[PDB]
Amino acid sequence: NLASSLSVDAPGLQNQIDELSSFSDAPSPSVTRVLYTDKDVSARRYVKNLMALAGLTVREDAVGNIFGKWDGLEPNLPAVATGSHIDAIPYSGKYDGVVGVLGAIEAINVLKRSGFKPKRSLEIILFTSAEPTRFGISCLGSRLLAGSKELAEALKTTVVDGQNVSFIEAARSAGYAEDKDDDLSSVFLKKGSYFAFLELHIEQGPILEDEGLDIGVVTAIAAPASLKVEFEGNGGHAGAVLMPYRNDAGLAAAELALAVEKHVLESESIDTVGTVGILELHPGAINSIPSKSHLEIDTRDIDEARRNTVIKKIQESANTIAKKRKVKLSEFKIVNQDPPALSDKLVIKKMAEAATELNLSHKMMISRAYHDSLFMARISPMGMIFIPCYKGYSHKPEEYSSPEDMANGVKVLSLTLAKLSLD
Amino acid sequence: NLASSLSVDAPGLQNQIDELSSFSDAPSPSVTRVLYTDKDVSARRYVKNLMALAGLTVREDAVGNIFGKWDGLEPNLPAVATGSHIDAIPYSGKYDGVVGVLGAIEAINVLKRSGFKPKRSLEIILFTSAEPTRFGISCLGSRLLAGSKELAEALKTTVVDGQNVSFIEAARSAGYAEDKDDDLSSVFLKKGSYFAFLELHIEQGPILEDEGLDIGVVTAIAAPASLKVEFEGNGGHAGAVLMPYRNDAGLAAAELALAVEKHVLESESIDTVGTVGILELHPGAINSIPSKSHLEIDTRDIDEARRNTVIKKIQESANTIAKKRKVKLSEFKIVNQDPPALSDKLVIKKMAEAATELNLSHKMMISRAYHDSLFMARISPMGMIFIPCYKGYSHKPEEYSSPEDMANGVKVLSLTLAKLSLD
Ligand SMILES: NC(=O)N[C@@H](O)C(=O)O
Ligand SMILES: NC(=O)N[C@@H](O)C(=O)O
Ligand SMILES: [Mn+2]
Ligand SMILES: [Mn+2]
Ligand SMILES: [Mn+2]
Ligand SMILES: [Mn+2]
Repeated sequence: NLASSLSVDAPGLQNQIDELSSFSDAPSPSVTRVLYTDKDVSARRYVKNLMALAGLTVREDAVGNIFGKWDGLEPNLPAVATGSHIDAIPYSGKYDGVVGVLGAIEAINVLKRSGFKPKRSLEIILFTSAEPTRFGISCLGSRLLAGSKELAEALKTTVVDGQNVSFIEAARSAGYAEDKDDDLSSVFLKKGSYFAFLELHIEQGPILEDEGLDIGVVTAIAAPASLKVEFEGNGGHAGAVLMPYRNDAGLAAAELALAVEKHVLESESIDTVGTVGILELHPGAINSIPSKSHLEIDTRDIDEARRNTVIKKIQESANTIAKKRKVKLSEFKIVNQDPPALSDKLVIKKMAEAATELNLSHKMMISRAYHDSLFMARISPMGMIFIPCYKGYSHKPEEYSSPEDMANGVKVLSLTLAKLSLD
Repeated sequence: NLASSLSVDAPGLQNQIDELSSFSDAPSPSVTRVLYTDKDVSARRYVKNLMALAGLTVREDAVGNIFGKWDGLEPNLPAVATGSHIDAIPYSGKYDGVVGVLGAIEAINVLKRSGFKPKRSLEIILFTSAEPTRFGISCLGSRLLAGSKELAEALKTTVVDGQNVSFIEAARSAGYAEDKDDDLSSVFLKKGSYFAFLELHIEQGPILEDEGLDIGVVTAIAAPASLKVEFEGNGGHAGAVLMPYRNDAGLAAAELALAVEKHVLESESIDTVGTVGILELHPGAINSIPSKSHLEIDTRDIDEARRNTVIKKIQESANTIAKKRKVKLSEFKIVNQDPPALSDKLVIKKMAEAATELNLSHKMMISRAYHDSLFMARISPMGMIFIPCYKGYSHKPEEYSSPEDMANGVKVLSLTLAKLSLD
């Protein structure tokens, strides 16, 4: 039967993971690969070549989402889609996102070796970017596929990176958005245009490893939000301005960072998280009192309302701190505040069947990280396959998933794609 | 007499201040000009051109201290020296340092127009750098002039900037330190090689302005120190690492910054200051928990012992915070910890006499900022002339001293140089 015939080239997949990690602005073992940069362009070509070698028909949309299709026996039907991203935040690992892209191509190669003949077409999606590094916008590609008019409008009119390079200029530099007359609405997919969407991904947590399980069947994705905060003071000479006359924007930021921690812990749930991953002082000189501070805050919960309470408290603390410190709260912006998504019940059932037929132990579990799957769920039934990762590490170079774990995930992906294709 | 004949080109001096401010990595009205960068080189050339126009013998030492001498009638005597710096910390003003360099050149021209005949030679010094911006080392030039073997060794062996450019490579890109067999001891001046050293400088405080006085005669310089601190944690994924398992280096840094403020305030003296001017997070991504944080701390007091107590407490707090946060205190480095200095009493005498002869009001006062004068005081009798500045502002673009105030400082400098030269 099909399950018993599935064979992955595990060392070969690992070789591709290692090769792709070479396209990086950080020295190995770290990876940095930001949307539309030269390293991103080289990684795209590498992946598109693999898609072509796998016999896929390759196309790209206006923002550089890349699609590789294996035409089915009934090609007019909504296809079964799978994929992930290949961008990497500064000094991160080689497996986040990449496993679900290279592993999806390997799943196609695995199904072909087994002589599987899809009824519904299978389509692999390389999402143009999932990480918010360049423009502050996470899942830029999938948010657009899911039809966000507000994002399309923003990308055309206002969005720039930290070097004031516009989204359009950056996209065009990479070979995309070459139609001046496109409001980017051309990227939008109709609801139901895919029968289902699957994403293979490392767990980014220690659960599967700690429990000794092979596969996680994802049931939902937690609700993510991000905030940008700026404080402004008078600054001046660190040696000469006596303490009673100061309004130190850096100390306001320090206090807000600690308040973020406090409000997260106030939720009384271990599922609530909040982080200050960016805190910048201006002018940023040892002997200059900071006159501006900038914080970027990530906060999430499986419960949307509980997360929103944290956000409201953070805003209250930012105002209280500004008044006490005598600084201006010059910016408090909610960059995104998104709902959680539920995986489709029939997709979950097929994934769990797949794991069982492959003799792979599994559990149903929630994803704490967000993924392109979060937005694809607005377009079609969605599910995710988690594989174990070492100590749960992710977003750091110690991130690791074994060749066998990756192959197990690929086999589950192949078998779930096959079940959905032959609905 | 000499005093009544002194005449400054006030608008011309202002014009040169404005021109020099154009050599900047920050857009007007802010100035950024860092040691050995292209902007620094351009500004050095501008000043050397002015020195040559004033008829001075111009020479440079191995690190780029620039000397401009007017030969006296008795040239073998130790010369009377004056000068300042022209480097500028990020987003600062146009007057800090620059007034005492361009004003020193104007003082020579003032004396020449009056037909002054020096006995002792007069020498203007453009110190290669006073600001710690590039290498974390303040007064790099004058520390070397004052014979710091420890500094000379570090500069040749370990010192690099934040882009990992070595001191030697940076120096060489600007045309300095080209001799491979110089251990930089060639820069050292013998004690007593100058008869005296004077620095004209904006007050960087509101005292002269608030009291309606023309000139500050500086009697002492406060004791400066700086610390470099790093915390190390595990970092990881901002969404997936639950709060109980974190060791957030960013929150360690936040807590240490607030502790700095606390320990400064505990001194019970208004003369004590401390600042966290630099606080950086690594990797510095919104969705990555900081695994490293870096603080640069400035702390000073007129009383050295009180200053040292703040430092000891800051180090105790850093260890306590590291243990509580479960992070590693991976670096705690006292970059410098320098004693205060006293101005020479006969230099003070001549300066106060000069101000009175020019019908200028004056008061005795302390410098809270540090200056090259702090280290020149190790080589020779030292003094400083303060001029008033708007609202006391410094290290920001609102920094301002009027053409008349600068001219007053120049005349006091001219007359004080003349008294010292003829002594
Ligand atoms: N899968 C994943 O790590 N997405 C992240 O970029 C995130 O912050 O959730
Ligand atoms: N004069 C002066 O401002 N020196 C400064 O750079 C300082 O921090 O003291
Ligand atoms: Mn990620
Ligand atoms: Mn990912
Ligand atoms: Mn300064
Ligand atoms: Mn200065």
